[PDB]
Amino acid sequence: AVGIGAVFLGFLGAAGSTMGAASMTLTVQARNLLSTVWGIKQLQARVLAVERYLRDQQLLGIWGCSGKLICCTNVPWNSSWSNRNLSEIWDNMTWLQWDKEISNYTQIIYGLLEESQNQQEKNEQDLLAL
Amino acid sequence: AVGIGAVFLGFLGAAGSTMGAASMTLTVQARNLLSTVWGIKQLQARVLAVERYLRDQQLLGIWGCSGKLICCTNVPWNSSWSNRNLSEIWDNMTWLQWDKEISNYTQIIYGLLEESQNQQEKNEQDLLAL
Amino acid sequence: AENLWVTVYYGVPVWKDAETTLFCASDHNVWATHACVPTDPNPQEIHLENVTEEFNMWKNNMVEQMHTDIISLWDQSLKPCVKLTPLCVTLQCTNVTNNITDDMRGELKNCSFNMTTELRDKKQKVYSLFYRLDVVQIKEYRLINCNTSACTQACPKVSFEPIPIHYCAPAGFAILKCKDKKFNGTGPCPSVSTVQCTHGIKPVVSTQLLLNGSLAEEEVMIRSENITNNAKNILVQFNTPVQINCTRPNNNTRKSIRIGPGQAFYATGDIIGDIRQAHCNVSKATWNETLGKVVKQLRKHFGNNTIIRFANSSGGDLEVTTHSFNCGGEFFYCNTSGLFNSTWISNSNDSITLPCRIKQIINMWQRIGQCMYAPPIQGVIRCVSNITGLILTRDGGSTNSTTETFRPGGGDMRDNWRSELYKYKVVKIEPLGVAPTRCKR
Amino acid sequence: IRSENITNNAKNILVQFNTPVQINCTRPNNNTRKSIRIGPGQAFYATG
Ligand SMILES: *[C@@H]1O[C@H](CO)[C@@H](O[C@@H]2O[C@H](CO)[C@@H](O[C@@H]3O[C@H](CO)[C@@H](O)[C@H](O[C@H]4O[C@H](CO)[C@@H](O)[C@H](O)[C@@H]4O[C@H]4O[C@H](CO)[C@@H](O)[C@H](O)[C@@H]4O)[C@@H]3O)[C@H](O)[C@H]2NC(C)=O)[C@H](O)[C@H]1NC(C)=O
Ligand SMILES: *[C@@H]1O[C@H](CO)[C@@H](O[C@@H]2O[C@H](CO)[C@@H](O[C@@H]3O[C@H](CO)[C@@H](O)[C@H](O)[C@@H]3O)[C@H](O)[C@H]2NC(C)=O)[C@H](O)[C@H]1NC(C)=O
Ligand SMILES: *[C@@H]1O[C@H](CO)[C@@H](O[C@@H]2O[C@H](CO)[C@@H](O[C@@H]3O[C@H](CO)[C@@H](O)[C@H](O)[C@@H]3O)[C@H](O)[C@H]2NC(C)=O)[C@H](O)[C@H]1NC(C)=O
Ligand SMILES: *[C@@H]1O[C@H](CO)[C@@H](O[C@@H]2O[C@H](CO)[C@@H](O)[C@H](O)[C@H]2NC(C)=O)[C@H](O)[C@H]1NC(C)=O
Ligand SMILES: *[C@@H]1O[C@H](CO)[C@@H](O[C@@H]2O[C@H](CO)[C@@H](O)[C@H](O)[C@H]2NC(C)=O)[C@H](O)[C@H]1NC(C)=O
Ligand SMILES: *[C@@H]1O[C@H](CO)[C@@H](O[C@@H]2O[C@H](CO)[C@@H](O)[C@H](O)[C@H]2NC(C)=O)[C@H](O)[C@H]1NC(C)=O
Ligand SMILES: *[C@@H]1O[C@H](CO)[C@@H](O[C@@H]2O[C@H](CO)[C@@H](O)[C@H](O)[C@H]2NC(C)=O)[C@H](O)[C@H]1NC(C)=O
Ligand SMILES: *[C@@H]1O[C@H](CO)[C@@H](O[C@@H]2O[C@H](CO)[C@@H](O)[C@H](O)[C@H]2NC(C)=O)[C@H](O)[C@H]1NC(C)=O
Ligand SMILES: *[C@@H]1O[C@H](CO)[C@@H](O[C@@H]2O[C@H](CO)[C@@H](O)[C@H](O)[C@H]2NC(C)=O)[C@H](O)[C@H]1NC(C)=O
Ligand SMILES: *[C@@H]1O[C@H](CO)[C@@H](O[C@@H]2O[C@H](CO)[C@@H](O)[C@H](O)[C@H]2NC(C)=O)[C@H](O)[C@H]1NC(C)=O
Ligand SMILES: *[C@@H]1O[C@H](CO)[C@@H](O[C@@H]2O[C@H](CO)[C@@H](O)[C@H](O)[C@H]2NC(C)=O)[C@H](O)[C@H]1NC(C)=O
Ligand SMILES: *[C@@H]1O[C@H](CO)[C@@H](O[C@@H]2O[C@H](CO)[C@@H](O)[C@H](O)[C@H]2NC(C)=O)[C@H](O)[C@H]1NC(C)=O
Ligand SMILES: *[C@@H]1O[C@H](CO)[C@@H](O[C@@H]2O[C@H](CO)[C@@H](O)[C@H](O)[C@H]2NC(C)=O)[C@H](O)[C@H]1NC(C)=O
Ligand SMILES: *[C@@H]1O[C@H](CO)[C@@H](O)[C@H](O)[C@H]1NC(C)=O
Ligand SMILES: *[C@@H]1O[C@H](CO)[C@@H](O)[C@H](O)[C@H]1NC(C)=O
Ligand SMILES: *[C@@H]1O[C@H](CO)[C@@H](O)[C@H](O)[C@H]1NC(C)=O
Ligand SMILES: *[C@@H]1O[C@H](CO)[C@@H](O)[C@H](O)[C@H]1NC(C)=O
Ligand SMILES: *[C@@H]1O[C@H](CO)[C@@H](O)[C@H](O)[C@H]1NC(C)=O
Ligand SMILES: *[C@@H]1O[C@H](CO)[C@@H](O)[C@H](O)[C@H]1NC(C)=O
Repeated sequence: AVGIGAVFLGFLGAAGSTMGAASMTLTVQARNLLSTVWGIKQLQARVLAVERYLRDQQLLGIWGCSGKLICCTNVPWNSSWSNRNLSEIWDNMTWLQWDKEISNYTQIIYGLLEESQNQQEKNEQDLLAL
Repeated sequence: AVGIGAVFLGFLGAAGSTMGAASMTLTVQARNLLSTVWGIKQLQARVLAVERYLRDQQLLGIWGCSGKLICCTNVPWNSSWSNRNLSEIWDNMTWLQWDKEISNYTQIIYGLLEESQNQQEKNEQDLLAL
Repeated sequence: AENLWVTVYYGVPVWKDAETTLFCASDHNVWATHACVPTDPNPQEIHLENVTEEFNMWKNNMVEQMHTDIISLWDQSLKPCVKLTPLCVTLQCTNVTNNITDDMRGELKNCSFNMTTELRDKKQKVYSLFYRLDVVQIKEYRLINCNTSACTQACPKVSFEPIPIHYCAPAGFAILKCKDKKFNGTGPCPSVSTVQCTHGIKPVVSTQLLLNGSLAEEEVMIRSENITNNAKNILVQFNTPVQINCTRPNNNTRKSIRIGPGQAFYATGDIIGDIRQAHCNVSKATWNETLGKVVKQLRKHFGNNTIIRFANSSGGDLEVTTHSFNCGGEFFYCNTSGLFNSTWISNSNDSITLPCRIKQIINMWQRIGQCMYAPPIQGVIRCVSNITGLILTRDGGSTNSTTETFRPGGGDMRDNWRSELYKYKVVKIEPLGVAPTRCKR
Repeated sequence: IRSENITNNAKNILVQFNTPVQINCTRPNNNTRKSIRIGPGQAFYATG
C-alpha cells in the first residue's frame, strides 16, 4: 500500500477511449464549458461563450432532457441513419468517429425530438385534465 | 399528389389565430428569444437580451414550471379576474386580446404562484422526512 | 428487431477546428505586461492517448493574431512621447575627421541648425552628430523622413528587451500540442496533448537569422510549404546554437535640448577617444559544422549527388538585404556575406567578423508614413546571442543545371512567429451527442 | 400627401410622387487640380 500512485483521467483524457468508457466522465467536460480595445474583444468572447452555453441548455430543455447528462428518449432509431449493432458501437468505436459518421443526420433527429416532446406535453396535460 | 404546396406557420404567424390554435406552436416563438463606440451598444443590447431571458427562466423556475412550455399549476382561478367561460376564451379570442384584458391582474397571480410553490416544496420535504 | 432509440449525452469529448481570440499570461517595456494576466506557477498538460490529429503550420491564425497584437503594442507604446515636428530645418553639415579609421570616413556628419526654445519668440543655435544614412543633401542637408512624414521619438525610459508571453484560450476552447519529434509542421501527428497555454515566446525581431529561439531536440529541421516551388521560403531550425557577439565600441555622449514647454530632444554631443566601426563576430569552426549539418539535411530533398551553394543576398531594401536587429536600444544592420559564401560537393580560434552599421530613423514594420527616432545610447555597447535558425530562399531552380544555390531571406515578420507556434493549434469543443440506446422514456 | 397636422401651417407637407421626374445637371468648366506641399506629408489641392 506504499509506493503506489493514483492518477485520474483529466478533461479530454477520455477522447481516445471507447464510447462506453468515455460516457463515465461527462461531468469533467460539462464543468469546463462555462469556465480599452482588447477589453471589447475579451468581453465579446465571454458573451459568445455564455450564448453558446445558453443555446445548448435551451435545446436540452426543449427536448425534455433538462437537468440530465444522460437522457434516453422515445424517438425510435431509424435504421437508415446507421446499421451497426450496439456491440460494434459502444465497445469498438470512439465519440469522434461516431460524430464523423452521423454528422449528416443530426438536424432531422433534433426536429423529431422537438415534435415528440411537444406531443408528450400535450398528452400529459390531457391526462391531468381528467 | 404532384402540384401541392407545403407552407408552415412561421414565427409570429399564429398571432391572428385563436388561443387554442396558437398554443400548438410555442416552440417556434421560444427558440427566437435567444437568437469602437458601436460595439459597446451592440454588446449592451446582447447583455440585455441575455438578462431578460434569464429573468424569464428564473420566474418560470420559481413557480415549479422549470423546463416546461405548458405547465399547469394548483392556484384556483378567481372569478374576479375574468368571468368568461372556456368556450369564449380558447375558441373565440386571441392571445393579444387576452393580454389586454388581464393586464391589470398579473402580479398578484405571480405572488400566489410563488407562495403555492413554496408551500408545495415544504410539504414535499415533510413527506420525504418520514 | 433493433428496437433502439435516440439518447442524448452532454459532455462528450469531441472538438472541431475553429478560430477565436486568445489572451495573455506572463510572469517600463514596449511589450506591456500591465494589461496581461499573471501566469499559473504550475501549468497543466493532459496527454491524449490514441488521438492522432492533423496539423498545418502554414494556415495557423495564431500567427496572424500575434502579428496584430505585436503591432498594436508597438503603436501603443509610442503614443505618449515627443513628436519631432520642429526638426525639419535646413542643417549645415561638415565631415567628421577626428581620430577616424579608413572605413568610418564619411559615415558621420557634424550638423548645426537653428531650433525653437520654451519661449515662442526665441531661437537657439545647436549642433549634433548624425549618420550618413539619416541625412540627404538638399553643404545643406535635411533629414530623410522630412518629405514623407513627421514622426516621433521613443521615450528614453521604455526598454526594447523582449519578454516571454504565453497565449491562453477562452472557455469552451482548447489548445492541442503535437509532441512528436521530427514533425515537419504539416500532416498527421499521432502524439498529442492538451495545454492551457503555450511556452514563453520572446518576440524577437530580426531578419536573415533567428536569434534567442528554440532548438530542435534531435537534429536540424527543414520546413517549407512547397519545397518544389522556389517562391516559398525555407525555415531551417538548428540542433545546437551558434554564439554571436556584436558590439558598438564608440564612447557616445548624450545631451538634452529643450525644444518647448516640457519637450526635450536627445542629441549626440561628441565621441570620446577614437571612432571605429561596430561589428559582430561568429566562430568559424562552429559555423562550418552547422553548415555541414544543414547541407546534409538539404541533400535529403534535393538529391544525393547535387552540388549545394550558399551565396549572397539578391538585393532590395537595407532591411531585407542585411541582418537587421537591435542591441540594447541601437539598431544594427549587418552584412552577412562572409557566412553564406561557399560551395559543397557530394563526397582553430579565428572568427568571422561582420562589419556593420547603425541607424536612428526606423520603419520597423513594412509601413510607410511612420518612423521611430531612437535616442542615442551613452557609452560602449556589447551583446551576445544564440543563432538557432535561418530563413533561406532558392534562386532559379531550373532543370538545366544540377547546382542548387540558396540565399538568405526575410523581411516578413510572420515567419519569425511561425517558427515558434508550429506545434500548436486551437479547437472548440462540441459537448452535445446522440447515440442508440435501449431505454424508452 | 402626408402631414402631422394639415390644418396647422407650421408643419411641413411631404408629397410623394407616383412617377419620377428626370433632372439633368452639369458643371461644364474643364477644371484643373494641382497639389501644394504645406508640410511633411501634407498636401493642399488647389484649382490651377
Ligand atoms: C538575446 O538574449 C541575450 C540575453 O538573454 C540578450 O543580451 C542581453 O541584453 C540585455 C539588454 O541589452 C543586457 O542587459 C543590459 O545590460 C547592460 C550592461 O550591463 C545594462 O547597462 C542595461 O541596463 C540599462 O538598460 C536598462 C533597460 O534595458 C535600464 O533599465 C537600466 O537602468 C540601464 O539603463 C541605464 O543605463 C543606460 C546606459 O548607460 C542609460 O542610457 C539609461 O538612461 C540608464 O541610465 C541592461 O541591463 C544583458 O546584459 C544582455 N545579456 C548578455 C549575456 O550580454 C540579447 O540582446 C538577446 N538578443 C536579441 C536580438 O534580443
Ligand atoms: C488506446 O488503444 C488501446 C488499444 O488500441 C487500448 O488498449 C486496449 O484496452 C482494452 C480495454 O482496456 C483491452 O481490451 C481487453 O482485452 C483483453 C484481452 O482480449 C480482455 O481480457 C479484456 O477484458 C479487455 O477487453 C485491449 O486489449 C487493449 N489493447 C491492447 C493492444 O492492449 C487503450 O486502452 C486505449 N487508451 C485509452 C486511454 O483508452
Ligand atoms: C383569420 O380570421 C378568420 C375569421 O375571422 C379565420 O377564418 C375562420 O376559421 C375558422 C376555423 O378555421 C372557421 O370556423 C368554421 O366555422 C364554421 C361556421 O359554420 C364551421 O362550420 C366550421 O366547422 C369551422 O369551425 C371560420 O368560419 C373562419 N372564418 C371565416 C369568415 O371563414 C382565419 O382562420 C384567421 N386566420 C388565421 C391564420 O387563423
Ligand atoms: C562639431 O562642430 C562643433 C562646432 O564647430 C564643434 O564644437 C566646437 O569645438 C571646438 C573645439 O573642438 C570649440 O572651440 C568650439 O567652441 C565648439 N563650438 C561650439 C559651438 O560649441 C565640435 O567639436 C564638432 N564635433 C566633432 C566631433 O567634430
Ligand atoms: C540660423 O539663423 C540665422 C539667422 O536667423 C542664420 O544666419 C543667416 O544666414 C543667412 C544664410 O542663409 C544669411 O543670409 C543671413 O545674413 C544670416 N543672418 C545672420 C543674422 O547671421 C544662420 O545661418 C542659421 N543657422 C543655420 C545652421 O542655418
Ligand atoms: C544560448 O544557448 C545555451 C545552450 O542552450 C543557453 O544555455 C542554457 O541555458 C538554459 C537556461 O534555460 C539552461 O537550462 C541550460 O542548462 C544552458 N545550457 C548550457 C549548455 O549552458 C544560453 O542561455 C543561451 N543564451 C541565450 C542568450 O539565450
Ligand atoms: C509546388 O509548386 C510546383 C511548382 O509551381 C507545383 O507544380 C506546378 O503546378 C502548376 C499548376 O498549374 C503547373 O502549371 C506547373 O507546370 C507545375 N510545375 C512542376 C515543376 O510540376 C506543385 O503543384 C506545387 N505543389 C502543390 C502541392 O501544389
Ligand atoms: C571581434 O573579433 C576581433 C578580432 O578578430 C576582436 O578584436 C580584438 O579585440 C580584443 C578585445 O579584448 C583586443 O584586445 C584585440 O587587440 C583586438 N584585435 C584586433 C585584431 O582587433 C574584437 O574585439 C571582437 N569583438 C567582439 C565584440 O567580440
Ligand atoms: C563571445 O563572448 C563570450 C563572452 O565574452 C566568449 O566566451 C569567453 O571566451 C573566452 C575565450 O575563450 C573564455 O576565456 C571565457 O571563459 C568565455 N566566457 C564565457 C562566458 O563563455 C566567446 O568566446 C565569444 N565568442 C566569439 C565568437 O567572439
Ligand atoms: C555579395 O557579394 C557580391 C560579390 O562581391 C557583392 O557585389 C559587390 O557589390 C559592391 C557594391 O557595394 C561592388 O563594389 C563590388 O564590385 C561587387 N562585387 C563584384 C565581384 O562585382 C554584393 O554586394 C554582396 N552582397 C551584398 C548584400 O553586399
Ligand atoms: C558586404 O561585404 C562584402 C565583402 O567585403 C562586400 O564586397 C566587397 O565590396 C567592395 C566594395 O566597396 C569591393 O571592393 C570588394 O572587392 C568586395 N569584396 C569581394 C570579396 O568581392 C560587400 O560590398 C558588402 N556589402 C555592401 C552592401 O557593401
Ligand atoms: C392642428 O392645428 C390647429 C391649429 O393650431 C389646432 O387647433 C388649434 O388648437 C389650439 C389649442 O389651444 C387653439 O388655441 C386654436 O384656437 C386652434 N385653432 C383652430 C383653427 O382650431 C388643432 O388642435 C391641431 N390638431 C391637433 C390634433 O392637435
Ligand atoms: C440644358 O438645356 C440647354 C438648352 O436649354 C442645353 O444647351 C444645349 O446643350 C447642347 C449639348 O449637347 C448643345 O449642343 C446646344 O448647343 C446647347 N444649346 C443652348 C441654347 O445652350 C444644355 O446642354 C442642357 N444641359 C444639360 C446638363 O442637360
Ligand atoms: C566627406 O567625406 C566623404 C568620404 O571621403 C566624401 O565623399 C565627401 O565629399 C566629404 N565631404 C566634404 C569634405 O565636405
Ligand atoms: C523623398 O525624397 C527621396 C529622395 O529625395 C525620394 O526618394 C522619395 O521618393 C521622396 N518621397 C516622396 C514621398 O516623394
Ligand atoms: C513533411 O511535409 C510533407 C508535406 O507534404 C508531408 O507530406 C510529410 O508527411 C511530412 N513529414 C512527416 C514525417 O510528417
Ligand atoms: C567613456 O567615457 C566616460 C567619460 O570619460 C568614461 O567615464 C568611461 O569609462 C568611458 N568608457 C569606456 C568603455 O572607456
Ligand atoms: C567568398 O569565398 C571565396 C572562396 O572562393 C573567397 O575567396 C572570398 O574572399 C569570400 N568572400 C568573402 C566576402 O568572404
Ligand atoms: C479638358 O481638358 C483636357 C486637357 O486639355 C482634355 O484632355 C479633355 O478632353 C478636356 N475635356 C473636355 C470635356 O473637353
